[PDB]
Parts: sequence; C-alpha cells; structure tokens
Amino acid sequence: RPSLCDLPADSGSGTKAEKRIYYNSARKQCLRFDYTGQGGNENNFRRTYDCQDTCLYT
Repeated sequence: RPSLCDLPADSGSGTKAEKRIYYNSARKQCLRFDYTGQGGNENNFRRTYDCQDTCLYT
C-alpha cells in the first residue's frame, strides 16, 4: 500500500466543514471524516472509490 494510507485522519487548519474519506489501516476500511478544507495530509479522498482503489486494492 502507498505510505499515505497509514497517515492519521487529519481535519486540517481551516474552518470549512467538508465530507472526505480516509483509509483506516487497522480496520482495512475507507471511512468518513470531516475536513476543514486546508492543511490536511494525503490520506484524504473525495470519493470512497478513490480511497479503495488507492489503499484497499493494492
């Protein structure tokens, strides 16, 4: 798996309230989180499809 898949969920440094998906390595699932729109990390996907393609099905 890419190393970004092991990064923690990170809501970022902004004040927006946006739906994103993160890979939860311990659960082997792409899960929902709230993102503030800036200052996150790479474990941050708009679609479940992209998180699964990148992190689950490697």
